[PDB]
Amino acid sequence: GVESLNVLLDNRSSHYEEIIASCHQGINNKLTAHEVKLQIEEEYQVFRNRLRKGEITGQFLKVDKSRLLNDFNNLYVDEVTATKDNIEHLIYQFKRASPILRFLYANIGEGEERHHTIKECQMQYWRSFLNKVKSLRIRRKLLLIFDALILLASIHDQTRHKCSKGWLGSCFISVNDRLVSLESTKRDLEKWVGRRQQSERPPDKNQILISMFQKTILKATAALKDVGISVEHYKINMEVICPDSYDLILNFDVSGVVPTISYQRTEDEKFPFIMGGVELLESTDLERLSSLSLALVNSMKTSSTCKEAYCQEFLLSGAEFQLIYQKTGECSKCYAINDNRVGEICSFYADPKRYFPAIFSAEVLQTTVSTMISWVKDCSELEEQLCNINSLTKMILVLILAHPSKRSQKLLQNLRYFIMAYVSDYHHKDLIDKLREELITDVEFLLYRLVRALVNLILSEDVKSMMTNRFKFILNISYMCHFITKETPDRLTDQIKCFEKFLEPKLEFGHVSINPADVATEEELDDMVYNAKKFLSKEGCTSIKGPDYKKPGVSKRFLSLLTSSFNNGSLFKESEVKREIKDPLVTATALDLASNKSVVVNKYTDGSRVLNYDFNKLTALAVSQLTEVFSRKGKHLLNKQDYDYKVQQAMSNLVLGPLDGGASVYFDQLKETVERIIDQYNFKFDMGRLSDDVRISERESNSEALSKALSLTNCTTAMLKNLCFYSQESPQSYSSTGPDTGRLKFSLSYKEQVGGNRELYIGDLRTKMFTRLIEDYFEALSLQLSGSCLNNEREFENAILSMKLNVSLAHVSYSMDHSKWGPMMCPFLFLATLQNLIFLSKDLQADIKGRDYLSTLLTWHMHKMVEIPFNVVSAMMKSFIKAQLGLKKKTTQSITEDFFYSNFQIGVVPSHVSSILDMGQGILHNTSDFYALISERFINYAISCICGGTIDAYTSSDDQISLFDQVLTELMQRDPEEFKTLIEFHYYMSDQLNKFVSPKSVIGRFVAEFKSRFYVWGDEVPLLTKFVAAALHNIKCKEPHQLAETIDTIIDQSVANGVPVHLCNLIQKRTLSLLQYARYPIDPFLLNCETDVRDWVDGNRSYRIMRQIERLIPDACGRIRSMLRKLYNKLKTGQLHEEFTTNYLSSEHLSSLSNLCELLGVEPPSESDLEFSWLNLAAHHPLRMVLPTIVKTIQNKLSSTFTRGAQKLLSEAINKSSSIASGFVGLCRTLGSKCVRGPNKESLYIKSIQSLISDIQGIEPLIDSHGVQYWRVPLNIRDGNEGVISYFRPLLWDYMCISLSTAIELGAWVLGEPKKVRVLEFFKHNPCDYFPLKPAAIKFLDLCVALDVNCEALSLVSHIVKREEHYIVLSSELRLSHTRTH
Ligand SMILES: [Mg+2]
Ligand SMILES: [Zn+2]
Repeated sequence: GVESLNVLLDNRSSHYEEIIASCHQGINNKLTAHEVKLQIEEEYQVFRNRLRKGEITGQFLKVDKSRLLNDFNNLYVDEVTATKDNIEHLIYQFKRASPILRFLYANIGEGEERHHTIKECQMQYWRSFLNKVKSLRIRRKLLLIFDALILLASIHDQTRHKCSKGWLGSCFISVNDRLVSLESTKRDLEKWVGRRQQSERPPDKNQILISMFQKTILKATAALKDVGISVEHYKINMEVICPDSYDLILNFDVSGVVPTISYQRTEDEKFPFIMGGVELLESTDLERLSSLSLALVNSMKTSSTCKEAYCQEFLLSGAEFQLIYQKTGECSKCYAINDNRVGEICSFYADPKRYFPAIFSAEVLQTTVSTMISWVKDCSELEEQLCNINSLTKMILVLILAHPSKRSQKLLQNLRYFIMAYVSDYHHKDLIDKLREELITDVEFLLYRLVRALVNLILSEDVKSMMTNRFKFILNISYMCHFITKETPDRLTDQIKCFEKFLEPKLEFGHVSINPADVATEEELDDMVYNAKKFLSKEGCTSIKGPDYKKPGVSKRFLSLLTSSFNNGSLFKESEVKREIKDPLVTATALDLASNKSVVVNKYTDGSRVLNYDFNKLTALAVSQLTEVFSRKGKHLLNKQDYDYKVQQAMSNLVLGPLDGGASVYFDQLKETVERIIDQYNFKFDMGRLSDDVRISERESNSEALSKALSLTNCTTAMLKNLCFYSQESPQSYSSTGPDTGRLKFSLSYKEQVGGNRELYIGDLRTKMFTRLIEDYFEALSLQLSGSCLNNEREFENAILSMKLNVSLAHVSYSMDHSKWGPMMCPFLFLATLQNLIFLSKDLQADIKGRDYLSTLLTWHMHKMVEIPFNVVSAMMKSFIKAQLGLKKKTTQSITEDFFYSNFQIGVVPSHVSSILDMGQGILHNTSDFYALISERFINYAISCICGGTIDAYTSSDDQISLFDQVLTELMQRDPEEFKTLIEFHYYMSDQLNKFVSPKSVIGRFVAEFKSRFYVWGDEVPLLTKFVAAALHNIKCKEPHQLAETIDTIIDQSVANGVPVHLCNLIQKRTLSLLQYARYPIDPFLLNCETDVRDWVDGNRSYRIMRQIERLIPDACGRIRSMLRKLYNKLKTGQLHEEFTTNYLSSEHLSSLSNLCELLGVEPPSESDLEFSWLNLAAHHPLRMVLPTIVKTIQNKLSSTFTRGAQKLLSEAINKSSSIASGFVGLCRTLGSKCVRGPNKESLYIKSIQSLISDIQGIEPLIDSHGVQYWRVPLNIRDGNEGVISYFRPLLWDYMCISLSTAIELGAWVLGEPKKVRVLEFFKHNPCDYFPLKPAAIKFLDLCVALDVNCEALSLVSHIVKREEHYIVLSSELRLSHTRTH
């Protein structure tokens, strides 16, 4: 599917050949393998001679540790002036930085009063009951009758044991976590009952209240009994309605501290309690932080619904505090902390999200800090000052967790580059200027001081004993950056930076074409030709001035040298000379485009498509938005006599209509546009219509776009060609710019990355099909050769082996990195390189045809159009319109803003941007990889033919590791002035080919780093912090059986790198505790929290559940565990194979199990062993997460090769249907609403099933220590009551079938005997030692296929369609493991 372009009518008259002539004029790609050496030698000679005198700059220095340390110490001396800070002062001032940090260390607490808090009175029960009633459907009447009952309950329960919990001053929380007063409600009730009494005018003032209360109670009970849930299980005392109720309310008195939140800075400088009394050694502050973070996260449940107040209670070591806020939704707001004994402890302005990683993780952090400290305790010279390290690490962790910012991420992230350059031999001089950020708040400077004090302590100039544990310590500290987030604080603020990045390098080159208009103008062609000519006019090392680094452009001489060298077979190894280069022209599916991405749809008002924005509508929208944002803010904080208010009021009086020494002309001419707009169509028109009209290219999802495109064809195959060249809407002829359907179009977006933010170009569908052809072509042609690791898997292992071998012999390594790889490449370079290669085959015609098709495709991509986001245009228009008659801000005028202004004050406004110096970021990956491979091979060959050494390369897109040989390493130690100039020539000659080296490169003899894989001599570097941070906040709003396997895979992957097993057990326990908060009945299938090391390296997922089940009921699986051995012995040989498949697989379960046990001459299981059962919800239909799967997956994988099957799959995917904390809130809310499917048709609850089980007095629950519920039921109740026993499932049958399947899928050591060995002696061990290990590696196939459908609790075949190769584990964790005989 490469030569299908011959179906269209060619039209390539005049524009096409000029570019070819420009790119093929002076490229002498015919040199031999003997002339290039002369040019290379002469270039080397002239470069060295010019460098010796000093007309060229080096950009490479020799490492000196003292200067590096001093420069790091003196890195921020403009606001933080100091020389050395004492640890005691840092500790003293750390506990008093911010209210959040001051609250976690105060001396708070109270005896028996805190013991009463372990009890719940008759006040919260009524609150929960009324919340449940209000959840269903049954207006001030309801609120009054609902918040009076809880008041009555509190009054009743305040005269029995003298306790008042759930109060604040004179306020009480009633229904929606609200805060309501006392007197106002009393008088409202009095007036409402007075109106009732007036309407009734024998009845008394105490009878109407009880009558209405009982009228509501019966309706509530009927409503709860209608669905199927009981009412008497809530434990509510109905006697709270006293006979004398009306007079009870009106004679109540109470006294307390009146609460009030603050909004300024000077109101939080008064602290009631002691400012600090907690030591860092214990884990007291972590529990408080966890509770506060949970309270903050829970603050998003509130719906829309004096004025308002919302509250959330939380306990702390007996005490009870309340977090109060005054605005709903999910965004930045004001929070205050209150108590009932004092008032307004503190107040802050935190954000509800970005607070997930600390919810129930209070012992994982302590353990990881302990295991990080345990890495350096064996240093003789670092014995005295050991507690300071622990304290500093604790402060760093607590500070990063308590104040999640974005500029604190870039500070801990850059320490890795410094520590990599510390143990190296050479480094770029522009390295210090790269480790510098812009800090604003007073907290980040404290973090910088803390990390500086820690680095100056760990890396002093008098300790050289280990020199390996400190490296791991610093590198793992630098990886705490992953603990915060990967989201973005704002949206508009981070959308202008991307546009400025996109437009910055394209303006200096002086080539910015704004509006192509889809019919190219003569000036556009002339400018494109001139820029193409200019792009190939780079000179260097042979001129009057010399080279000019860091500029876009390519030299003709080096391009000719590269092409000639490639065409002579001089860049090939000894294995490629045994064959001939193949052309993939003659040697795919379209459903791939249905992936989980986005797409853009066009819009036509006529035969043509709109491409330009309107001017008057944009002005009207800008004025409307300014008035909208003004109406509230400028009405309060603007002086009436001020000019700004006087002019903004006039501006507001232009659209709504409910001293001019400034811009009189502008204000006089702006009236007409608004008047015409309002005449042409509480505003005076429709905002929605205007917003829809101004938008030109709305977005749309991916699946339905493909479905609607496919639903108008007549081909019975799902191929790429059938959707593009054959349709009712297909191009007829194609021209120089593009097909008659129009030129290509893209749109801009940003990714979500830790640190910076990458670009993203998202195109339409036609471009999506067009790109894949070139993508696949270049991918195959690069796969022909060896050297690329972008998609390969084995060469990555080969590179790892090479790195290990190089490090083992102390050879020199070079870790590289290229900058601006995306926004400064060009498709013209690819076209010019393609037009000079010789894919030698004995067929000229096919080569010419393929080259022509590739050339025209590259030309099509050369004339692409790029869209400008709507929000950026709106913001720029607001800035222009406001700062033309007003004087509001006018602070900074960036060079990227005058570009909008100059075009604004000419008439039409910018719509698109087109140019030549931009390559699609993440679009043409394979072409760039292939070019990089060729260029690196040529550079290595040149360096080889200059000096007497050889160099390797493992380039992958933009990354590189280079491994020098022995000769270069020996040369580096005896002639530094030669090695340095060789490096200089390498840098210059790499720059000459449009490849720029970043200042973060390393030339080291101690560590190698390729794709974030550090290697040293002997030891290994486990990124424990990265894995822990990734595993912490990695849950979504899925069904609770997919999260278990999602976390299990992550833990299995992380175990194989060096993480101990106790951390994994704690993480799994935290996950189970998080699930328990949602009140989900745990089954013995989710997770196992007692795994040893053999359960991760030898056993698979199915073995851990087997081990967990083997512990719940012992002495009952032993009988089965020998019948299974006999069955395996008689089945592997081929004895029976008949009745087990049909007479024992599809029948009654218990009877068949007993018969199977009896048949093999083995004692049948005891009668009191089949009584064990477990509850399995959704045993009939799957749960409703939104408000046989094996055969269906096989169908979706095979029948989707045609049109109808693919369409059905797309329809089902469409009919399937923000944050991480929002996902948790959604999971908590959804799991508990209905989440139940009935037998025939209905929706039920979870509480109803529990009530039904509690009703029958024959079922007994059993709980494990961590908590896994499993039931015991008698055989006599096996049937007769089938209403609820349907959901239960037996235990021994599933255990047997899963054990048999696991024995089939692995060896036979599983059915041995578990004899946990622990009689081994003791040893003072070291936490730094590792041992590589390997895994434990027809009728059986269809046997497993048939067995898969019966025991439907897991999906074993799902895990098949990766498998880890080697496992690296400690030595002390490898001994104490279970052992089993064959
Ligand atoms: Mg790298
Ligand atoms: Zn009480």
